[PDB]
Amino acid sequence: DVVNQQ
Amino acid sequence: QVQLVQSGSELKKPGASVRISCKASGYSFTSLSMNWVRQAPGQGLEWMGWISTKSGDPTYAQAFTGRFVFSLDTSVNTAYLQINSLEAGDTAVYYCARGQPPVGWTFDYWGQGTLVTVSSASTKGPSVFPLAPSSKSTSGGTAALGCLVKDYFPEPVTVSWNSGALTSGVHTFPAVLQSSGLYSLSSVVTVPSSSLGTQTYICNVNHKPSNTKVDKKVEPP
Amino acid sequence: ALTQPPSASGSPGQSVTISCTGTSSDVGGYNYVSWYQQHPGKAPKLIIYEVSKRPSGVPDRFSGSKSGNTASLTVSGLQAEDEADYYCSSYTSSSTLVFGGGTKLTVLGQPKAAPSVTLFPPSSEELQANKATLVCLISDFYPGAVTVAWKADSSPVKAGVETTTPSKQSNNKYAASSYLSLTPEQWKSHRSYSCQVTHEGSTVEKTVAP
Ligand SMILES: [Cl-]
Repeated sequence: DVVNQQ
Repeated sequence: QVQLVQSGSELKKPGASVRISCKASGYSFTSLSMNWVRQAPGQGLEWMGWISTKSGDPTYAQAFTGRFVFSLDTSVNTAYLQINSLEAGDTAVYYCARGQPPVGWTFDYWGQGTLVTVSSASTKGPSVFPLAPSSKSTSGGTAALGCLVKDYFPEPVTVSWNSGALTSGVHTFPAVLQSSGLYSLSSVVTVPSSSLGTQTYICNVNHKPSNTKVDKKVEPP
Repeated sequence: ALTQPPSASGSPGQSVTISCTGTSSDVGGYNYVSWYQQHPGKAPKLIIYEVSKRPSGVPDRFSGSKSGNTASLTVSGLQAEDEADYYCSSYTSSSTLVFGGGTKLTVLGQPKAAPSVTLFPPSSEELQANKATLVCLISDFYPGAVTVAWKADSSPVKAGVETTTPSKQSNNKYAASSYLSLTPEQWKSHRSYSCQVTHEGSTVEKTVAP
């Protein structure tokens, strides 16, 4: 669920 | 090693713009995101947002939309923060901070920070005065010599002795802010009283906001 | 947005624990809580990530955990170098990062130490520019409270006096500086100028003369 900043 | 090196401190007037660079070395720049963090003097860290080095897309924190632009020049492995329409409350140290894999919400490497001072007041480079020890003052084994860095604006100043070769016994003191609005600071190094007459001592005073560096030789009284 | 107590304290060798309270939408929702240590005027340094993990070079003296909506950093075996500000951070369900306000950790037990005082007279060069300044440098005192008085000959002086507030040194002792601005005739017209630093009722005095 945690968005990948890249 | 992984390293983030930021541009020098700057003074800017209200409504002006400023661009701070964060040059990455030691890893594949486009492989990891870059975050920006602000720290107002005496205050805490605030996250400003992040930029993807793969797409170039920026994402801004709610408090930092509109006047803040994250950008990149990948050909020189550099991330840029531009602040437009500068306000008094923008005065802060800005850090670039790399996003650790796999998602980038941990900051493993940080730039050294850049002090942006927003003020209408004019820049003023320091006047540097060498402080020689009196003969009586060298009567004990050691002597304390120094440099007065007087009437500058804005922060910061860095002081070294003999281009960084002499660091032991060096005490550089935090600046005083005078009613006039200008800063002054002092740096002192204690040396053997036997070495005056033989060893040369030079204070190097750097004031990047005015891009001025002075080296004074502390001579005899 | 994350709530940390403003300070923390412990004696050398003992433990300190610092709390960081968020919500179910950050600390309580995810495992991306970080702790950063910051010495004055230096960049923050990662010491804990993903709630309990340590980056390369950080000893296990530093540990992190969380329960419910509150994360906690424990520094065991406290040493003087641990004196610093500590910031927590967490990911949010809004895909943002939030910081705590920071906790200043002080290491206690340091003994009383009197100030060392160096006092410089105005230089020839400064005088030449009609800009004499007496420089009084105060260092290595503890606790971090001092009062400074300036004396012209035998009488008090208070105009053109600038004194910093004490700041922590890199050895957790304290330093300050005081400046007496004069004019060249103010300077030469007296017999001696003095800087007197009082600390816990006791005074260290320095005097210079033209
Ligand atoms: Cl250690």
